[PDB]
Amino acid sequence: EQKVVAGYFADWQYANAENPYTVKDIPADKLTHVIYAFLSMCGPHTGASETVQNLVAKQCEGKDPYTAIIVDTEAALEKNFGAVSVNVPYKGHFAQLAEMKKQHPDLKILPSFGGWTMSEPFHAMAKNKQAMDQFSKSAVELIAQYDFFDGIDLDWEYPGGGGLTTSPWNPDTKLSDEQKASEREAFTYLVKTMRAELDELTNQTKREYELSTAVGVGPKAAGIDWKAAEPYLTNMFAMTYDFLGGWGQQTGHTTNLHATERSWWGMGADVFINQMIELGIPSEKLVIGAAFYGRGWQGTKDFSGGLPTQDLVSEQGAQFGTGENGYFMFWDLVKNYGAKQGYEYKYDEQSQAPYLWNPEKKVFISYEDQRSIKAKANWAKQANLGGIFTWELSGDPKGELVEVMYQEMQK
Repeated sequence: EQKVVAGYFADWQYANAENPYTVKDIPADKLTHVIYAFLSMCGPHTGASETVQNLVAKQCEGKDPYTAIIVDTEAALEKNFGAVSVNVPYKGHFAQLAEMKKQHPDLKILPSFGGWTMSEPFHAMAKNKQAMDQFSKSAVELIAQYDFFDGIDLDWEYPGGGGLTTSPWNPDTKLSDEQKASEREAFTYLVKTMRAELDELTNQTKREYELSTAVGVGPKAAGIDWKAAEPYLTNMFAMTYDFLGGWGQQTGHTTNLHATERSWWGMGADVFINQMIELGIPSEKLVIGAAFYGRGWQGTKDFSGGLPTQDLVSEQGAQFGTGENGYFMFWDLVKNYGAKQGYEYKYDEQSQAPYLWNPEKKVFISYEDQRSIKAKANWAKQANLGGIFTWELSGDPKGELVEVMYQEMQK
């Protein structure tokens, strides 16, 4: 009767000049799961950066189409993050993950395949049963070789479109009804086949392996036949964030626990979780999403510091941020977007969500803190969910937000 407390680890953040974060910074004693982001497959990545396309090209020399691959092998296998006690033929993050598994044997560690920029190849793989067979077999062989891993996480964004190369708001990337139907059935086949390959591994090693997936909110969830797919799956990581952002003038909560009459389009984590349950995802498998960042706008109109409303708009997304514009890691908000910098902290009790208003500058920031995380964890318990997870760990290097997740979720 222990709940999930999972944290996403981005493989690229060690090279962030302002906020280097590595495996040795993970608060491993306070998590049940670490999810390593991201791996991929030998398939098209035309929508990704040129860097990524070349990395995919290097790993896939010699390999069958749709073979499961490590993409950033420098980060995963070569970078020396320090000596470790385990004797492994590689360095990188993976040597550190092996050491972390040694020192924390009850922790589970999963690789995540896909993510925003590397979902594209799934749409190609899905056209062909043999391609799906190759991905499944090779993904399992990959974790058999890197045997600190405890299963596979899928982050295909998304069957039926709504992703980077599959937007429904552009005629020539919007998917047909026929492709939608095709991908619906492929998702089921994929999870069935992966589950069978993991079962074979179990018969050899006598260990248990998990197979899990990210689930998009609203329509992004409905491209999947959950009644057919759920029996093969361990957890569904509900992506209950990025509800609003710098891509639109619509200003408000990014990751609010509760919908209210003041929500844009009736949005809230609760409403989206309840829809997922209605679609056939058992509540006990679902894991509610928390964010260790926020999003912000400038030139907020018709606003004086009150509660955020269902009509609130700004001139545009903030032309500033922690890295690229419009998003703010939690540590950056604490340090630079506080009282001393002209920002008043405010808490929306009905929504259970914090925000920051700077009345002089007219800047509005929505984010996530100790209080909203505690509220999410408590609501997850009351709603009979599996647990809580965070995107992403490096947003709070103090490990305090994870502390709240763990304490509240396991009480």
